[PDB]
Amino acid sequence: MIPGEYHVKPGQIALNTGRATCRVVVENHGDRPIQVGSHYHFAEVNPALKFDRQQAAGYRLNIPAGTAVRFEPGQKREVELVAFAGHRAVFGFRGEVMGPL
Amino acid sequence: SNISRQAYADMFGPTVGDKVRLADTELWIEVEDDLTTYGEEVKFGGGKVIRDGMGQGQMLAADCVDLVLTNALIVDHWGIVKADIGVKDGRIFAIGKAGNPDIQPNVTIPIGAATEVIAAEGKIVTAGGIDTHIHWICPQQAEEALVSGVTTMVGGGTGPAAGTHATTCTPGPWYISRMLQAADSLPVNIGLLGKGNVSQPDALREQVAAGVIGLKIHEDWGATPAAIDCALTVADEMDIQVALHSDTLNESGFVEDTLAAIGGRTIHTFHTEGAGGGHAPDIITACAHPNILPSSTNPTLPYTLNTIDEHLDMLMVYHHLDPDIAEDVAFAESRIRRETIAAEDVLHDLGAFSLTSSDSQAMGRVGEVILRTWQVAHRMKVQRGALAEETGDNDNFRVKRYIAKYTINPALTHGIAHEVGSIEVGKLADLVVWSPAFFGVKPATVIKGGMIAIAPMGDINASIPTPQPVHYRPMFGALGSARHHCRLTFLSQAAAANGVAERLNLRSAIAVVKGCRTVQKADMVHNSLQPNITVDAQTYEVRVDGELITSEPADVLPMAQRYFLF
Amino acid sequence: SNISRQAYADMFGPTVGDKVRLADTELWIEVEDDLTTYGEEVKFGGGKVIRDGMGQGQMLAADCVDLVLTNALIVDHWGIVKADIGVKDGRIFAIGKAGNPDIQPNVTIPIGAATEVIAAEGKIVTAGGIDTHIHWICPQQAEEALVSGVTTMVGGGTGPAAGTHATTCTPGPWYISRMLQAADSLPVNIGLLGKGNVSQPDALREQVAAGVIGLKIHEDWGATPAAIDCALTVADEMDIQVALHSDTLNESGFVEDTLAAIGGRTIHTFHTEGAGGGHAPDIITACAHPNILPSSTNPTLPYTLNTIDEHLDMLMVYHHLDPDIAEDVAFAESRIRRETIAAEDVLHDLGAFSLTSSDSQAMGRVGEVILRTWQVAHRMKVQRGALAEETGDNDNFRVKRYIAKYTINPALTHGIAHEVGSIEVGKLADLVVWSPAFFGVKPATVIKGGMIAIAPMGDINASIPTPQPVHYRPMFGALGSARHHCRLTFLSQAAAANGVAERLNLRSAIAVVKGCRTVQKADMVHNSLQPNITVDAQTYEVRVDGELITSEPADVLPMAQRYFLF
Amino acid sequence: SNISRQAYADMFGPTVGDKVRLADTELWIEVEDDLTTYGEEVKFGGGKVIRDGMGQGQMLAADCVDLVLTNALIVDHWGIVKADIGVKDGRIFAIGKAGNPDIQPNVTIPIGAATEVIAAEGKIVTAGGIDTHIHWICPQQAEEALVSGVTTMVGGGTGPAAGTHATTCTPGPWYISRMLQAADSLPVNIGLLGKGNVSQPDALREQVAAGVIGLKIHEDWGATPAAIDCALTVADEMDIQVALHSDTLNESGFVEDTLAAIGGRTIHTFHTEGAGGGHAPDIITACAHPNILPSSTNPTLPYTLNTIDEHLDMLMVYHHLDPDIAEDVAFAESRIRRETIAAEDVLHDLGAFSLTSSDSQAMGRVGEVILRTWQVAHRMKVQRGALAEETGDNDNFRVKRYIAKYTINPALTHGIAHEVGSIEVGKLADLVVWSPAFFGVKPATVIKGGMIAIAPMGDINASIPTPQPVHYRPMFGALGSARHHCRLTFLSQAAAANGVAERLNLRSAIAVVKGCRTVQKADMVHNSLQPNITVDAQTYEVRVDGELITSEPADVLPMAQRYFLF
Amino acid sequence: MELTPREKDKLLLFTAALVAERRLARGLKLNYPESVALISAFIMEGARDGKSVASLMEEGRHVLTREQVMEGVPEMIPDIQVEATFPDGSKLVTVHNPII
Amino acid sequence: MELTPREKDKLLLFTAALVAERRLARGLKLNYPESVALISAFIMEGARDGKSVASLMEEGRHVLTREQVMEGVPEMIPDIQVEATFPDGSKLVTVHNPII
Ligand code: NI
Ligand code: NI
Ligand code: NI
Ligand code: NI
Ligand code: NI
Ligand code: NI
Repeated sequence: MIPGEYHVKPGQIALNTGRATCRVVVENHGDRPIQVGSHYHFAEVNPALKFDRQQAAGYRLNIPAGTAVRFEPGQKREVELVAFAGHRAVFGFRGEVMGPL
Repeated sequence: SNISRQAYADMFGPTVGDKVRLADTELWIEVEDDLTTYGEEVKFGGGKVIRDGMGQGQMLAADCVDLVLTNALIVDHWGIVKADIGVKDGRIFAIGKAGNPDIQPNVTIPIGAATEVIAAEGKIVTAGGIDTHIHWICPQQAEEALVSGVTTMVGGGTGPAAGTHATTCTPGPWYISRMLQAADSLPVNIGLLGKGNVSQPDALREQVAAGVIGLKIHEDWGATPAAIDCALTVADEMDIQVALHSDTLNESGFVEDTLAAIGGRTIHTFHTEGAGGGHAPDIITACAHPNILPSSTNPTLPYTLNTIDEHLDMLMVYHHLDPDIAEDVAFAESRIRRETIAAEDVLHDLGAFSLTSSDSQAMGRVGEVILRTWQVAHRMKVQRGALAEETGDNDNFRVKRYIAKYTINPALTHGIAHEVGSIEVGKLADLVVWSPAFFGVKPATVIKGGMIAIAPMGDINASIPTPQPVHYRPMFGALGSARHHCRLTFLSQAAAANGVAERLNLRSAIAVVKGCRTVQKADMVHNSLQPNITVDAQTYEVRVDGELITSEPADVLPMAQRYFLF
Repeated sequence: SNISRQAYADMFGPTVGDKVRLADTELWIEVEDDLTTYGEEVKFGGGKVIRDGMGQGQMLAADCVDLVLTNALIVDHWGIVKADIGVKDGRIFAIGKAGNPDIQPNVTIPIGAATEVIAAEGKIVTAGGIDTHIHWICPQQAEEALVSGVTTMVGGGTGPAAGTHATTCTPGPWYISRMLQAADSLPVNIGLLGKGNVSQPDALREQVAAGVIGLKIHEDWGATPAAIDCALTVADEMDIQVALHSDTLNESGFVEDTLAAIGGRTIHTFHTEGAGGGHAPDIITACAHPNILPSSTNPTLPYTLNTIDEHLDMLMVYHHLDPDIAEDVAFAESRIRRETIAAEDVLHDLGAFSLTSSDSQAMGRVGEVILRTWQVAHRMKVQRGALAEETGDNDNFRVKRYIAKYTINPALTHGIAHEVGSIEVGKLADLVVWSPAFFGVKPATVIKGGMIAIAPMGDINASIPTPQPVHYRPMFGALGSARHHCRLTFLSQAAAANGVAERLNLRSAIAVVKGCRTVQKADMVHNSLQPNITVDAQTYEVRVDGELITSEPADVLPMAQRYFLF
Repeated sequence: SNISRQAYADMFGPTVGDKVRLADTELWIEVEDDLTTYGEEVKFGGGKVIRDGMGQGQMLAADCVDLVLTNALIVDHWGIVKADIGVKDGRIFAIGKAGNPDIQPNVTIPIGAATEVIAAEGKIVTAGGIDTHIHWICPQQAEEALVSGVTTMVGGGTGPAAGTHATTCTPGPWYISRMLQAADSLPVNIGLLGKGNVSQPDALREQVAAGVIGLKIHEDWGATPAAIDCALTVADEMDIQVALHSDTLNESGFVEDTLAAIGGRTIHTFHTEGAGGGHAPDIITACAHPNILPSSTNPTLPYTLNTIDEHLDMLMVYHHLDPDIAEDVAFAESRIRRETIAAEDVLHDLGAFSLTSSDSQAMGRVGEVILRTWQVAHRMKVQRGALAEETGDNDNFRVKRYIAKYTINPALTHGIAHEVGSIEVGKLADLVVWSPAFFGVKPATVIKGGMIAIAPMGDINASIPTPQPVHYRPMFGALGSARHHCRLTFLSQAAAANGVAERLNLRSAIAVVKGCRTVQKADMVHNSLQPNITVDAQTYEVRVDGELITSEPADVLPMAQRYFLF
Repeated sequence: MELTPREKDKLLLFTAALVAERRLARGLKLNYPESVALISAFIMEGARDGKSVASLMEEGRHVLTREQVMEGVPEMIPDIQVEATFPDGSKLVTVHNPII
Repeated sequence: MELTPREKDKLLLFTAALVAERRLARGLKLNYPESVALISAFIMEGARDGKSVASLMEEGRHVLTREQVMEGVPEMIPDIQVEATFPDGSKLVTVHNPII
């Protein structure tokens, strides 16, 4: 007996199903670590991360909500992106879009 | 991508199909539904989802909620579901999926710059409890009740005076006015009951016009057929509720005479089992009638090994009875009956009794209404197994039946269900957040009208709010003017119209009671059973359709020694 | 039928001829009269008398009292009688026989649906005490005093500031206005004293117009003949009282010069014995004059074995005196005199001293005004026997003489006897209920303006209000708006007319002082003696008509170690 | 006549040339000037100077002060001088020589009948502290801060909610209005910060129009360039201050990108060293810019032997980091750096960092802002010796530089220096009286708006206010209406104009912020250094002009175990 | 700990009983408050142990005797009541005429 | 003494720990609040002694074992935190999984 214990049924949960995705190789060219969150507009991340910004347009990381991916200086890795939904209107970040798309 | 169910539960709380144990009881709940879109859950924090342009949108204050409770596991009479809860203008705005429509799908609860966040993942959220049997013996009772998870208190009294020690009555205009003024200082919604024992209607109307939302008929002031009929007549014309504590002495007649006097009119019978007062020894048979809304007081819930011993002496001290004089202890024996005390637990499990209340400091524990209600459910599961209404391998239905006893049903009984009583849109945001290991025992956060009013708080000077000692302390929702804005003082329709609030210069929000005459046993959520119940005059045995109703006393209970320092 | 006297006393409290011991002292009171009709006493409870159609009538709220204290044994300056006490609109309605005129005889206090009940059988009821020597050093003093049984506090101060640590003065309009506003938060009636030490009349008038009900002349601000005359002139024209703490140093003259400056005008001399301040060593001779209303502060009451030792050092610490420098300890010796300290007790017993007060936190104990007054009466009975005025084998007269010292006399002295000070019809219902075993030590209930404001309260979560721990806790009468309605802020007639209450937006009820100039020693109830008293300049011996006045120090006192935890 | 210097110091406090040790530190202050006339000092008491016709004059209330602090040793950014302090209408009237012009010379602060006295001889008086980094997690923080000597609190929050646990933001109109109402109940001046993280200007303007005096940009809500620019644009047009907690993750860019977004506009950077949040690992380089007003939070002040150990785990618990997962502890290592933590102490000593604050219950101790500021000064004197600006054999300049960090500088940074922040004429009388042995640790008296609000108080029932137990208790200045009159609620100019105070029915005095956009590093009193500072990306070493900046960790500190019970 | 108001209130009773306990140990005759606190704390510990209400109502009458308290004290205490968390929840223990 | 609010608050923790201490001595298995109070008070005394934060984070994990507390208690306490005045000022001690 453990007070308030969970009895989670075994298995897995499929995230962001039915949405467009794409893979991109990213390389940190800066001298300081960069960490990106699950819902940040990938195309507007720290300028030191070198990748095809055009392909990342309207995309975010395809990782569980609330988590992040870290890039130490010089680190190169391939990430999977999932397309934004809703109205697909981007406001904020580095101020590159500020509107639909 | 993909995530395992265990890792998912640790991050966002449980989802459909997962089960959670309620504190240290044998009660398990199973998530029936989850209103989220997997991968789009909102989470607050460094690098998380609720950030500008991401989970937080660009809308103005009017187009977004003031507060959002994220990933909450709701336990209410209507369901046990996982969802986000939006609060706006101090009321429940929506139960759904929170976020920013600009980049997220299925958003029904918009989060903007004006939105505060309460992280409820891994927590259970419930409506605030409603205790309708309060003796206003001291103001300290409000904090004790609030800490336990009770946000509305209905009762009567004027302080530690003899009349109040014995009855829930605030006698006359002067004291009623005085108590309505004092209520502004307390962090809970309040409604007062006046003295209903009089055979002159105008003396009752005055009290109602002064502000009471109900009338208490108590045997100490004379629970005679004349008085009862008088109170019910006025109640019928002023749309207020009557609470009854019948003639235990059988002085004016037996239970059947009292029922005859009531004449099919709506009435809330207090402590229907009898130990707390009422026709000896069959007041319990009242739960069979359609116009009777029956409740229990808590010292008898549930039946345990020490119950009779403590009660026999409690009654003796409370009524100033002389233990050595045979004539007094006979009346003691007539009131405290093992037979009716054991049956009461079962009647709650069957839904024949529809409410639980305290009877604060007059044979009842103000901070134990919720706690004891769950102890009964635990004891009944252990002894009787699954209810006939259960579906699936969980105790979901039993949980819905019991939570209704201290939330929606008391609200319906007293005509305030339009404001409070459950987690439904439009209702006052009186919410209680619980950690599963402490469910029903010690709350994590108690919200009143959209503001946190009390919560556990650690060292004030610490670097974080968690270091010891951690104990309950009043928050901003309990302070001066913020308090007034987040609480309600209930008035009768007559008082509201007479401008009582303006005359007394009441500072809190005002709510009017309505629909007290039209409620019947059939309206009590999950507790509408009208059993063919009988009580043997000699043996005191309780039978329903001839079958004996009884239970065994507990030697140990959950939600007890594992949680309290004393 | 018939009932024995012992069984009667156990059921309804004592009656005519029965005696009751006051706490653990040697003082015994005898019931002088009983206003009941044997067999028609009202008692509340299950199956008792106060029930519909029985002891409770059918009258509307306007024709019945709001509260009734049943079977109370009243102890006041006018008598020691058994009766029911009716309270209506926060004031004393009647002292007589309560009940329902429909079926009972001699009913003078009608009980109806709007009536709350306080069972006082077996209890002693007294007016609330009045302390007129308060130093507003901290707000916590009000709760301490209230708990002891003191319901009105008159004094001056602005908090823990040097001026206030030493004198009872609230200096000027700004601080006076600030303190009047703060008073709304305290559960006792309050009146403020301004700084009377100035030789320019307009500076005093300003303070009076701002709201003070009196002026304190203190030697620390300069108790010179010029200042004294100035204060008295303004007092004479604005109908306010002057409290005096004379020139201990004899710097401007001796006691005779001060008396000459007063010029037969009315004045309240503080701590007339001298230890607390005043012309060394004969300020005590002031009690011989008709225009002097003399009071004592409490640390010297009564003379005990440790008095001199504690006082010598108390004075040293309080005045920042250097103990090793002969020049300072000489002044110490001049102020603390065994001779005058012992005589003071006797002078109280003879009625030469008319009031007792504390001198809160400035050589006085705020919660010990009542307690010490009774200890003196006990010590005087033990040493001097019965007073010449006693009749019968009881201490009734001594009890009436002493209770007047902290109730009616201070009220008369400060011009507030029209509102408070005693249990008489029309006066504010400030009442204190005592159990005989705890009389003068720990109250059972303290009522302010018709509402219980503080009382002993047990475990808040208990089934009844009696389980431990039982300690004093604020009740509804001490909460927000209910408090404002049940307390009074006294103002000078000038302030009332200037609209000070409206300007400062004072929330409590307002009362105006009057008749401060016309009171004289002859008006002090049971304490009007003007003895031909002399003090030997060298030996400090006090003599009245040549006979030496003295007493012996107590080694043990009642109302002490048997009641307190520390 | 003549008196020796030692006897003089014992009677009137120290004078020119005397030195006083600050508590148990190695810091010594020397009196720079004395505004008295030897022989004419005012002293209150029996037979002393402040008496009618003597040190007290005959003027009316309008021509004399309400309160006088006699013989005070002032320690403020402008000087360390001995003088009398006059307070009138709740504000600082004059700093000079008090008394009666009728018989005394050089009187600039007239004492009359309407004057209260606080004896400050032997005490140090300072302005009330100003904490601009408050997380309104619980109302209890206000009393804790007040007791420590902090009289103004600026921050944001709604109670123990996730958003507030992490950020100093009061989100939107509803919560802002609710918190402004709750502020009337707290005994400190208050100003609120709203959530500045949005890329839509109108959502910020709404919050400002509702009442916030500033906007907090926090990384948890998204500290992106778009959000930052938006907040600064609105700040520029509404004259409010912006507080920044930058992007620690370097997600949107590095420190240089953030600085670029700020674009030379005025901004207050919170915890500029980085441990409390901000670009890893070089947010500290911000103190080099003219438009940045840099402050530290207190857990890192000063660098001690246990700092790193407690911080590494504090950050872990606060951010819910998993210690065994290498990926999380890497971010932990990036935030907590021994290199920047040691340098921060030195940067404070040089004046590169201009403010100290708490960061209450979110990696900061609310009652330790003042205490820690002095511990740093002590540690820096011990390690670095005298500052280049020192003159004479004392630490006067270092003392002036450090006291400015929690008084005048935060006031200037947030646009409230016209009301509070220092002891200058016309400013609100928020003063703190200290005994030298307890300076910076435990105050003797805390005055708010001219009234004592909290102070150490002994046994309430004692003969004097000094007997044990002595602990801090609220005084009259903290009670109801007196409190409202002695405290300020700061509003933005827009809110003041919109009539927010009237709409919410705010009871306290209102003050408007102004001059938040025009302050720059050069305006920070004694702390205007803009060093050419660099941080090595790999080693985290901090260098100024190429020289390594560092310090050694303390094993024992003053103002610690000698004063506290726990 | 998440101490509720009632748990904190009981800490007051426990501490009052510590004062009484030490004084009794010194050989002093207890006064009124000391006696009530000592007997009350005894009962609360009995409940923590798991003793029944019936057992405690009896045992409580043997904590102090008339010879261990001041004159008049036994008569000032017609009974003592206290509640505590028993294994089966909160129960009220009433000890009639505890001192004899 | 001039006790501040935080010093007085800690007096509450100390007293709660006295209750736990006596019960453990009787041989009882401690419950949730008793366990948190006992371990917390241990740490505060360690700081008064002058022990380092690092030492206490470890020592705190050996005050109580799983066999000295009720079932479920170790799982109800994932960690214990408390602050006290060390020789070098106030510091926070976090003891992870104190009971095993
Ligand atoms: Ni009842
Ligand atoms: Ni009841
Ligand atoms: Ni005096
Ligand atoms: Ni005095
Ligand atoms: Ni921060
Ligand atoms: Ni912060």
